[PDB]
Amino acid sequence: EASGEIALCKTGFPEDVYSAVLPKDVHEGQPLLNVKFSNCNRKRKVQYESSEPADFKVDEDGTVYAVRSFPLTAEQAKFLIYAQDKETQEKWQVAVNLSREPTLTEEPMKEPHEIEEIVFPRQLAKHSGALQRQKR
Repeated sequence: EASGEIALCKTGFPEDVYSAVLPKDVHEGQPLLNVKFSNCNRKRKVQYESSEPADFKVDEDGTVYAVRSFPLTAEQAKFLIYAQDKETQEKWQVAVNLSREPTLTEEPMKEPHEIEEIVFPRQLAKHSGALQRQKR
């Protein structure tokens, strides 16, 4: 942009945390959360692991599924999804927090996606493939 900071690739999580919203009403088959695992190099199947009270499924693609809404009531539920690349002998850890995010702010600056899919819908793209019609 116009500041100059770093330029090295960072495979793994960005040392941050993700937040998934749940009905907190004991509803099972809850939505699926997706972590932003930074990719790089070529081919790197790593191992994943979950640790949430309810039922969760970490997919090698970097997606931990949220199932069962327990406890999720008097407080919030939080767990850590561990990652480990056997190729680069590296490992990462991202904290996902299941909590209610009743935010009214409707003006995203540089981070529209936020594992919420609540405000600012995402279904308005007619263009699907490449059509040649610029002329004639």
